[PDB]
Amino acid sequence: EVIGRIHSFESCGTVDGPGIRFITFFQGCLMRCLYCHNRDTWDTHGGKEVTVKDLMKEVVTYRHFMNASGGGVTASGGEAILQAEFVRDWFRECKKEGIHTCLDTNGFVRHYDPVIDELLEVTDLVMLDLKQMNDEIHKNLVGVSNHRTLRFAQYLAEKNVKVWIRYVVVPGWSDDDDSAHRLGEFTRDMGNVEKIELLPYHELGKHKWVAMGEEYKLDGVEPPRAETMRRVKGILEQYGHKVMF
Ligand SMILES: C[S@@+](CC[C@H](N)C(=O)[O-])C[C@H]1O[C@@H](n2cnc3c(N)ncnc32)[C@H](O)[C@@H]1O
Ligand code: SF4
Ligand SMILES: [Cl-]
Ligand SMILES: [K+]
Ligand SMILES: [K+]
Repeated sequence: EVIGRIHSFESCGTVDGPGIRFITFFQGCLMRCLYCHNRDTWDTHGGKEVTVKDLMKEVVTYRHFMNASGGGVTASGGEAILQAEFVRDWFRECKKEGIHTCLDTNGFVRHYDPVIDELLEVTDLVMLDLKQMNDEIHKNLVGVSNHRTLRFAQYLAEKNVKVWIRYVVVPGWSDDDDSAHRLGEFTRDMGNVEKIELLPYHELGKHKWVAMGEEYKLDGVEPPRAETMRRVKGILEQYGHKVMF
């Protein structure tokens, strides 16, 4: 049995529609986003050990609120794809229960072993972050190059996996016109992308950096103005996808 390492899990209403999402926050991430609102999910050796059986006992207590009309499970974190074998196993069991599955990922896939395709076969929706198309900025914002994530986005397109692209809009970092055009260009031909969703930067989770004795590097940065969200949305819309925030 594969052992999973989790930060926590929670049931919460879906953003829209009926039903609930049971979200497991996986422990461990290898990106370093300056904005991360879950800074305590980074350590790969932390969290709580769980089995798929353990986690399904929690999931099924919400069965009546997860249906085709809305609701399901989400693998988030942290970075769930670092535990691809466990998430594959979990989603396989969710499918046996008829539950919709969603992978919330940074796409930082460094090895293409068989487990990736197996996980995707039992994933109904991938919410992929594309954090910055400009790799010079991406390296300063996230600590790593965007190359692997971009290749994974192309892989998902090749496999026709249903995808929502998520773009966190941070003043001074990801609110500029050029970066928005680059994102529009890159995703234009990906017919598997149902929508691009802009997430406005928020300062929530600062306290988690302070607990760890680490400075929060976006002190003083405010959320983007509505005008900025509308401008980025308009730029992206020129490339043909549905765009929302
Ligand atoms: C905590 S991440 C976990 C999943 C995966 N590691 C990722 O980054 O996509 C879930 C979502 O929250 C976003 N997010 C993280 N910190 C944020 C912040 N300060 N403001 C707005 N969105 C943020 C991420 O970019 C991502 O879309
Ligand atoms: S990739 Fe996701 S969990 Fe990891 S540091 Fe960035 S926002 Fe946080
Ligand atoms: Cl990672
Ligand atoms: K934060
Ligand atoms: K994501």
